Amino acid sequence: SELDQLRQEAEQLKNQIRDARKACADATLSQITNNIDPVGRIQMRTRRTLRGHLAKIYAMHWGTDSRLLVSASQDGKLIIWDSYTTNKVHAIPLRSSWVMTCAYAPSGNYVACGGLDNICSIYNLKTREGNVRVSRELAGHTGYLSCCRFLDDNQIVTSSGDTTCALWDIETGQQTTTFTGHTGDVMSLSLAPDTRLFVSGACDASAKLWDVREGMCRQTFTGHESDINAICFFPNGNAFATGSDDATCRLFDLRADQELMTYSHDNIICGITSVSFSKSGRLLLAGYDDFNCNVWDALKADRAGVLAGHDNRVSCLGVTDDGMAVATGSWDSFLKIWN
Amino acid sequence: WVLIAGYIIVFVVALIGNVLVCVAVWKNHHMRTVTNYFIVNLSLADVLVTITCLPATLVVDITETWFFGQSLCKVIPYLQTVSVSVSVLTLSCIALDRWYAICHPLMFKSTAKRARNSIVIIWIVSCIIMIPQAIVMECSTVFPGLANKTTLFTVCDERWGGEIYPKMYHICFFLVTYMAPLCLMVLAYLQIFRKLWEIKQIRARRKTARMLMVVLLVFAICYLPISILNVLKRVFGMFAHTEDRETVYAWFTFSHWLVYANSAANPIIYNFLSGKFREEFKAA
Amino acid sequence: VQLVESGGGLVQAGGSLRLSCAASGFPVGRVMYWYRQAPGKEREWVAAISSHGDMTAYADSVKGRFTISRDNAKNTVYLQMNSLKPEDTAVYYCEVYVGYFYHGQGTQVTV
Amino acid sequence: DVQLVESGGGLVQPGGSRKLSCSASGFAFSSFGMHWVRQAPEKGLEWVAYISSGSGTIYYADTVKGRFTISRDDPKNTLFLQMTSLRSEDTAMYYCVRSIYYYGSSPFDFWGQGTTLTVSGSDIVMTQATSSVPVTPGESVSISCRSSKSLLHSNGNTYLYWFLQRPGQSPQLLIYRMSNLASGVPDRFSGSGSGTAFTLTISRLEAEDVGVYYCMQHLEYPLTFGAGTKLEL
Amino acid sequence: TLSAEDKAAVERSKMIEKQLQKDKQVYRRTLRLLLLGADNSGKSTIVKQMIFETKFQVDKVNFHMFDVGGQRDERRKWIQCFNDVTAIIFVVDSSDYNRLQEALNDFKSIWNNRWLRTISVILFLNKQDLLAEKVLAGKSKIEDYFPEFARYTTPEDATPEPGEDPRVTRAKYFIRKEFVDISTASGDGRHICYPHFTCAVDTENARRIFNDCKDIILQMNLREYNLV
Amino acid sequence: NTASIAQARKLVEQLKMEANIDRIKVSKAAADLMAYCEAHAKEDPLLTPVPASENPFR
Ligand SMILES: COc1ccc(-c2cccc(C(=O)N(C)C)c2)cc1S(=O)(=O)Nc1cccc(CCNC(=O)c2ccccc2-n2nccn2)c1
Repeated sequence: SELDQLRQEAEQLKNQIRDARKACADATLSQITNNIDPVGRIQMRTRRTLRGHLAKIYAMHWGTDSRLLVSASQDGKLIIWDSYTTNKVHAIPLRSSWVMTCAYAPSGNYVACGGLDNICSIYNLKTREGNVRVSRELAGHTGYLSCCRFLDDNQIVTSSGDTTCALWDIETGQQTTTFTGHTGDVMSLSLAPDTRLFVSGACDASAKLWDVREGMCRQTFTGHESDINAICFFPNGNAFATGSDDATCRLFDLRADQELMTYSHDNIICGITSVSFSKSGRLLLAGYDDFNCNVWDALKADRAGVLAGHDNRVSCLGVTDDGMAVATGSWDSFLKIWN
Repeated sequence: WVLIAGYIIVFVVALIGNVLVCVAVWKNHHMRTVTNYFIVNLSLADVLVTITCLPATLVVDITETWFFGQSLCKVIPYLQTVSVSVSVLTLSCIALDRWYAICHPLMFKSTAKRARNSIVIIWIVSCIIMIPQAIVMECSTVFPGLANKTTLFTVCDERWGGEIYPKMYHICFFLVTYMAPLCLMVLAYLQIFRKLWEIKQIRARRKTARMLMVVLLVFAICYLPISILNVLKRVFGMFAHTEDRETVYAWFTFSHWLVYANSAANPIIYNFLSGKFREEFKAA
Repeated sequence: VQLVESGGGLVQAGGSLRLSCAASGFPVGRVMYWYRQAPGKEREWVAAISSHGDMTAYADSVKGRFTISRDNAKNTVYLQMNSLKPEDTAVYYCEVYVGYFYHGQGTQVTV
Repeated sequence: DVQLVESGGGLVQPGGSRKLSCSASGFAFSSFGMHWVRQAPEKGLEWVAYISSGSGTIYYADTVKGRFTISRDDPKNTLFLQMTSLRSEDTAMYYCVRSIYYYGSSPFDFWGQGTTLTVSGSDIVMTQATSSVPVTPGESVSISCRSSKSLLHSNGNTYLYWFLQRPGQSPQLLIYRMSNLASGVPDRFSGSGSGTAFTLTISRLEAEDVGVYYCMQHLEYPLTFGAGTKLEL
Repeated sequence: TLSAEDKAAVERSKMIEKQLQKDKQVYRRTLRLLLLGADNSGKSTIVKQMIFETKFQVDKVNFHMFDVGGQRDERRKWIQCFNDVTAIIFVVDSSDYNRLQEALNDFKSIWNNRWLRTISVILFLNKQDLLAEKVLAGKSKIEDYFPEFARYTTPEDATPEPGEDPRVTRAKYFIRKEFVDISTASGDGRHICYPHFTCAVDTENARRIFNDCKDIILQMNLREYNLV
Repeated sequence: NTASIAQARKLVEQLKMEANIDRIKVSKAAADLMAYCEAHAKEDPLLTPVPASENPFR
């Protein structure tokens, strides 16, 4: 009876949580931003096409200098491109061909990748020998790992498909903190601009806000109806946008603790694979399974443009730190720059 | 007359079918495949056969007089025979590429560089083999010599000196433009027929062998009379005494119509008889 | 099949020549043409003689000035040239049709 | 450990022939472009040859063009310089230099040991007008190097390199592209300048910072050095 | 208007592209096979008698077979990675009848997956020696678990091995029919199923995978050439 | 079954520590997100695009 008593107490606390969320709902984001003049039809054209990969591209990441970018593909290679001149700066062969994530360090020295081998491999680019040598392999996850994000040169947050995230210290190799609490495969994560708390979306239609320093889940966000497989912070770190398999994006809010706005259209029935914001925070770009990307007005829920031109499913998407480009990589082994 | 009507019918079908295949490949990006390089090369070869050969053939037949001077008498037969041999050689390369993809599917031979090299080898070999069709062609004046003709007429015909050079050249011509593509196409499609010969997939892959033998018979029939007539006229020396020299022109201009009908029926039997090409054709 | 020319040379303006073309190797019932080629200029038509030698045909430039004949005994065709002009220095060939236009070596006439 | 060691020097009669070779132990030799850079017995140092990565590009100075050749052996990890038609102006010391080129790389970073060889024009004139500056330990010294052509390329990079040769050994890359410090240099060196006028500044100069400092342009081939600036106590 | 360093960076990029083209020439001619099945299937004893990855060769053709078993039971999220493989090798322990409907449900879940809509399945009905011994024993009947076996007679178009009882042949063809009922009810022409019977000490498995991949690539070539 | 008890009790402790956060209004939060998004409009090269003299992907 104690199991049933604690279950009744847990559902009563979920009821009072929903009560506290509905108490603070005084308006709608589509209601306050009625008077804003709209964006207009945006025509972003393809500037560069980067053609070097042999199989489907699964992840990319921009460098912090907004010029170099790393990209990982299922033939078992990372390629580091100079996106201004389309030069291949580096070509790193991987030990396992099944790579599902990619990360470029914010200092430029290191690159991380991982996949179905349950191992986050970390590669040192600036060696004294001229080649890209594997710095170290972090191995403590029991499922495949889905997303990597560097914090420093020495610590990295890893999402995995054994319903858990982790914080690794690379100088040692042992994971310092384990963030348990999900129930499905954690598909993506996104760090705050000050990198002291991050957010994660899993396959149980739930997004959790973890604190990096202490280690507890701070908040939980439950609005979707399928697997959240993309997440990205608003540029001031007080909101985020999730994309799932139910053809909807939506914008959750950290301070009001609830969803603000849904980005969906009735002619869209395929799932979102990738989500990012622009530099000011108005163009929520989202990659879909119908082979193109959509630019949603992040204040009106209006659609404002299409970036078509990929023959296959758009798998990865990213905006530079100066806001001057958008790179989309897809399953037809191509990356494309748009502004 | 039936011949003018036949040429007028086979002109427009060849033109619109081949340019529709060209612009359908040009607009839709999902049709830019390695297997379609030979087919768009075949479509350019068939519009060249349609515009360079057909009006000149009909005009020279129904008038019995060459108008265009010696410079065009050396220019036009070169382009005509180059277009015809490019069409036949890319048919035989389609047959060899289908032999590589069915009877040996695990040696992954079909690459884009192979198709590009085969196309440029086709164009180079044809342009070099048709050179005495530009060297030799002179405009001459034929005097019939019988009571009823009484009128001269200019022809654009070959003029050789010595009797062994035209014989060995037209034996080489007959071997290059008919016999070697026919032997390669017969070997390829015979081994494909032996390969493609659980109930539903056998009933579906038997139809493919039937239509491939149909394609082989269309090429083997439409190019046979003009080849054996040209090797009977130039080498063995028949149709030279003016017994009835306007029946010879009638049979020789019927035998060219089969070539032009093959160049018109190529986009039907290579593209528009498969449901996949129809489904990718209406997307552009 | 063989065609041999004879009778050419350097004869001054206003004379007469008699070119002969002997033919062997094909049946003798064929139309025989006489062609010429000037050095520098193109190849023009001079004369033509029929199967049995009964009907002749000339161009406009040598009409009434040349004459063609055919002897069926030695299988030869003759072109008797009368009233030569100085613009007629050319190589003369004797052609026939066998599948193509077969011609001979030809002889130079100079005036 | 990264090292390049060259041999094949010695005394050669004039007009003859001689071969030099540097063996490379400790790095990925097949992806580094390689240079031969020589130095006269009492003068500054000059650039004689360059071979690419994969040997797809070979450049020579105008003095040795035609009578020298350079070739690499990528499995055996060596670089050869075959010298024919030797004059008495080829008495020198020869250094084998590695240099790798991509976006943000550090060319000319490691220099060889040097063979002592004894024998019995629309350029970029790099000008270092000084020859000797007296120093005291714990003072900031500034060394100038004036170009003739503008080294500021249209893509923003200013190709100017500063090397240090201590008394008794091979040079060492201090700064590259006029601002960036090389890996392993103390942070007291700083590179300033613009267009044609450049400055290397040493703050709180120690006793191991003595030697001759060379500036080198990498805007166009041939790569021209400076005359050096000695720093004695 | 390039510089010297810019031209050398372009030359580095060109050599990287040359090595990538050689890697494409190697990668195009290899055959990836997603191997899966249940825990009692004998899935690993197939690949040890012929570990994530495994490479082998049949008649100078390279096969690269990979068993993904390092994760948990939810296969619905990593199976999007293998949607361009050559074939799926499904291994079934066909001697324990109480775990047979689970295998049929798993095969129905794989055959009707939206990422595997063009992937053919080579089906190995493993451990038939135990099935023959359990049928010739007569202590465990198949109509206690599959009652339609009370109504099933073996067809005359079968190919019985020399020495087979009619009872073993009836059991074997009933199990094969139970899988090809699922395989023939969806996706006609897009992908086929190739059922083979296998022992534990059987050695013809690499030849069988070779022949089935030959037929798979033959049908793919018939489709992509506008030729089917 | 004691592991289910420990899981359910740490779940109800997590829900209790998630229930006691201070929540601001949703109108002021939408106004803050709108104010940030309008005060940075001139610094966005995708929203209000830049001419080709400044565009490095020209
Ligand atoms: C196609 O062009 C023509 C077609 C027919 C006639 C014509 C019809 C009836 C009678 C007469 C006639 O003798 N008199 C007095 C009126 C003329 C005229 C022209 S023509 O004058 O334009 N070009 C020309 C002229 C002379 C030789 C050649 C070599 C053309 N080559 C072939 O035949 C050929 C042979 C074998 C396999 C394919 C082959 N092939 N088909 C297509 C292109 N090559 C080209």
